[PDB]
Amino acid sequence: SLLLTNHIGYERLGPKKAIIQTEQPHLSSYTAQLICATSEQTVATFAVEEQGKVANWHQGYFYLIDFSSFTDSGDYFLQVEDSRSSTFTVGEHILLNQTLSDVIHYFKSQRCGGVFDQQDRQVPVLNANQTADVHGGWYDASGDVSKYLSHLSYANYLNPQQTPMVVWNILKGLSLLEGSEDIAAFTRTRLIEEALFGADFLVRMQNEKGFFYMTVFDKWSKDTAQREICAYETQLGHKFDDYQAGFRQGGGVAIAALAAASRLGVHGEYDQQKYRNAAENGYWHLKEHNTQYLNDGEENIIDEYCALLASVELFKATKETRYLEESRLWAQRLVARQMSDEQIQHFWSANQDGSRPYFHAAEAGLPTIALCEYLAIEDDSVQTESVKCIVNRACEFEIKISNKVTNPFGYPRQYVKGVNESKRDAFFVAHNNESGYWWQGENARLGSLATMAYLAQPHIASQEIQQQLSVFAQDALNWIVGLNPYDMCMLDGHGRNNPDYLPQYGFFNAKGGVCNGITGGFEDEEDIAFNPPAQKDDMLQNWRWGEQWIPHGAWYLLAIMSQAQHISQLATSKNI
Amino acid sequence: SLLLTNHIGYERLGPKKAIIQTEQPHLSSYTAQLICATSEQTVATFAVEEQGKVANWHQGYFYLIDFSSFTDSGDYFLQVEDSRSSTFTVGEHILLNQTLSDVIHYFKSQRCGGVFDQQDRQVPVLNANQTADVHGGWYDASGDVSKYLSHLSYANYLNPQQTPMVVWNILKGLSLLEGSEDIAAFTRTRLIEEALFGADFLVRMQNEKGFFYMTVFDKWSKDTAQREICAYETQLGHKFDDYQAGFRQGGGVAIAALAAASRLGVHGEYDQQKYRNAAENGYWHLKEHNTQYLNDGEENIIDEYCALLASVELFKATKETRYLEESRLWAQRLVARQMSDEQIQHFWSANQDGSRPYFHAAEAGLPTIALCEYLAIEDDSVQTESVKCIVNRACEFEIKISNKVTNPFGYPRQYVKGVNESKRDAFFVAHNNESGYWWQGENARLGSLATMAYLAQPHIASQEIQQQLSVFAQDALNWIVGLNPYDMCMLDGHGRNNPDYLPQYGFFNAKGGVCNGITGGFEDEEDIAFNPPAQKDDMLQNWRWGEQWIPHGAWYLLAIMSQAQHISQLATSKNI
Repeated sequence: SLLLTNHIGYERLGPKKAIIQTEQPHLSSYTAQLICATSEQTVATFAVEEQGKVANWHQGYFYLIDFSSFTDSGDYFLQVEDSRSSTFTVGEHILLNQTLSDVIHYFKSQRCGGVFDQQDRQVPVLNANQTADVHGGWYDASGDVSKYLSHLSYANYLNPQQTPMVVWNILKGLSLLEGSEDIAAFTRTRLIEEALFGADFLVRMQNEKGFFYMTVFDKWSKDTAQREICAYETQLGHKFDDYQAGFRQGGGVAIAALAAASRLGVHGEYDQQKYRNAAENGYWHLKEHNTQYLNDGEENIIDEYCALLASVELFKATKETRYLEESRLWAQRLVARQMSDEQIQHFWSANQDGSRPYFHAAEAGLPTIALCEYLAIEDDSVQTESVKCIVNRACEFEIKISNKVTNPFGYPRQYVKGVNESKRDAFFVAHNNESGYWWQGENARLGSLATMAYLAQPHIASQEIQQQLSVFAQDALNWIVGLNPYDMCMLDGHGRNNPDYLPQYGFFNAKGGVCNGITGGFEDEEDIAFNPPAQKDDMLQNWRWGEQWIPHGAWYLLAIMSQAQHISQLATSKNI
Repeated sequence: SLLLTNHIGYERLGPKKAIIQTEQPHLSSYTAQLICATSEQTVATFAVEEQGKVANWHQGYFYLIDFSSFTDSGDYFLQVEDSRSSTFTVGEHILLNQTLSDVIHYFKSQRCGGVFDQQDRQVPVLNANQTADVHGGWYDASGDVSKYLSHLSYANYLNPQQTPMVVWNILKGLSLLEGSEDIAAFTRTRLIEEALFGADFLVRMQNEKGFFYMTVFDKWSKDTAQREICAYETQLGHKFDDYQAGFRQGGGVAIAALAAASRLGVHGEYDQQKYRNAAENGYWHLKEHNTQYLNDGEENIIDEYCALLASVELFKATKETRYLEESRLWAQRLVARQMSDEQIQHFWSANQDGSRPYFHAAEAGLPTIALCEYLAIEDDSVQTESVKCIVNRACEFEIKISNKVTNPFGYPRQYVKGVNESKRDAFFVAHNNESGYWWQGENARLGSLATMAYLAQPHIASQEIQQQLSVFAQDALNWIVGLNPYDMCMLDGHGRNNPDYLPQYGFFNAKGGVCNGITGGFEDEEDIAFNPPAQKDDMLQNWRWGEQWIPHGAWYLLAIMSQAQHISQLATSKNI
């Protein structure tokens, strides 16, 4: 019997949930006591609600305790009969205060250096008989010194935004807490530094033709001789020469990141003008050439939300009306990806007809964030309204697909499809997809969905739906930092049961970093897995759960800065 | 009632100690059970030995449990009647396996960057009407972005080896575990990278005249406008233009570090030849000019052990017999600092006559390490012997001064003297010294003493004294990672009760870093303190305990690599 909570803590004025997990079909007590950890006095009591089994999860029965109504600061634990939770804090900006600084140090620790960075001033561009200086940036994973704008391009619908997403997220977070006392001056300095570090690397990843390079890849060998600018395919990592980044292949966010970087009062190795020019050129190049870079030739949802971000940020920096038009273009095109069908109302589709739904292990909350970026730069009241409620429909879709089955954790559910299978709602991404191998923990996805939920809130009409989003987001954050079937905080250096990756080969997870996380089960996708016994030692498989990967950290970092902004915003409204 | 242990763990074949701390003058049970944490079965039982009060420490009564004889791997906790310890691991290379990687990431996270590093390519050299490019290196502390070879030069006997010590320690550790499978290949790569990063900075800190600059100082303002190459005095930080580093003022270790760096198969921004030349020139410059740079004019013990390191490393790299002569010179001069008196036999003296003993909050184990560096490069049997037993006498002095009063923790004790006070043995450094303000936690000192104890072991005759040193060293490591009156692991990100510095102003302690630590009490030096109530919020005082500082981490890192080498060495001897 486990009494699962957020290992770190809860917002004083926010949703507070705990889950009893046990094999008992019923309990002998249905009162929980919240006990002050210092004095050991019971400060409040709460009902325990039966939830039952979840899908085909092997952990047993789940019981909800809702302590949201408790609003006193301090350190506490929960207790029912058999079981006791670990000690959590209740207070303002708790995940911000406790965890942001360690995530920054995480990024700084993961910066490219030494024999890798030196080689990266002289990297072979595959089948081009030349060399590029692409030093800087971060290593991608705890087991990968390669540097990515994206990958999995050959699968078409899987493209994760990587290095530029890190840069965008920090800049976005910076702008959300700009002028607030939520973070300190030196924290701002440090975040600016980390953003500019990646910004300079994006500059270097741009060819003179205008396109950005997709990957600096080493075939996971850590051998500097094997570092080549390329694209790659399958799990075996066959290198090919289609290294030009499409909008969906890192290209779009690269533009957005550089554009956002250009608005700052200070700069990196390159100046604001250089960031701006690299952005503009990258954009119009892709306007011209995008479809030649995309493996299937067809632009999808990913192309559209990335391009939206690009064009929005470009408008903010240049103030040129043609970028507002580009934004209008990309918005309306993205809006058209929202479709209904037999099973679901108002989902996101990957392709044109809805035959393949959008589900993304890294950035599933990006469609709505991109649309909300547009709605902030759009000027007249009447133009916005067709998007304003497509936002509302998307938000409500997340909530409803997550309420469609038994879901005590509030794990954000999704509409998935395998190759040669029919569409289904699920907790986790489909294992049999267009990659032929690729699926992993979804901590970045959850960070993006939490971010989405916080950032869509000004554009939501109903106060009812707003507070459902506050629950939705907290649920996603709770999962990442311990409130999950595995009682595992996935942020390294905080809470407990931190997973390592492969320490026996010197691939250690780094303090402040977030690993992949929990998946659908390996044999049964309705089951749940984290290093399951049969795959745990299989080195071809064990990267899916325990390995860190920069999107996770970046998305978590944006999520907590988004959260902090939303919390500040509520307390601001309360005074007037 | 607390049952204090090492928060992380113990070597399977090593000293295993626990301490009950309570206000009870006697117990009701004097058997401890060691209980397997997984099964909760008692695996062995042990006697509890009364130790009593310690000095004037306010924590009460201490009881020893010695479980050294238990030699089975796994996770365990201790229990006696009232109290239960937290869960620790027993196994091979435990502090190495668990903590090294996080300390490296600590150093990488603390590298100079952004607005500070950019300014550091154009730093004002005080009263010199010019500018230096001294970019690179690490920030000194969690509340200080300044970069130091040393400081406190005006006090003469207090000079800590800082940035070059970091570089030396990593290189030393690298060489200790070279050819062993104790660390992984990628860990070696990462350590080499971190060493070379500081090596390049040392090159840049050398003037064309030959001397190294002492400090890049900002008056603790974090304002880049105030960054000036200088030296400084008092707590108020008055900047003066005596920035040339004497042997004792960072100069000597800088030479040693660069010399050691020059032996590596790979290099940083500068090559092996450039490291070597910078070392040679720095040395002979100080041979010529040292006494003009030292505030009092007189060379002391610190000058001699630093110079010894310099000349030894120079001999190893160049193979020139004149450096063996310099080593012989510095050795014999250092040996002469070992003096007896009324109170103590065979202490280390700071000045010539013994009127001021050597006690160092940062590097007290350096005299013996330096001598042991000499004994490894010296060729004929007869030359070494006068030093060989001066080593033995120094080791035995540490042990005996630490046994002179009640000392359950095995905290390394020292011979101290205040200004206008007579000499005394103590646990902690004297508060009223030649600085007029400066004293702090001694975690680096303990790391160096542990290192000393491990590295002096081949040069110790008696097997009896060797195993006392194994106890001595482990005692020092145990203190740093939780076995202390405060139940506080001082390595951030590990064990529990990690202290922060000043998070409300954005001065956060970083994962993988070691803070200052525990001191003598503020009003009573026979008492003990860590953020005591009266000074805790005093911002002029609270830096002494909770602030991180790079020597601590570097010395801890060398200590655990030294430990790992010693452990490997024992298991190697057992087969033959």
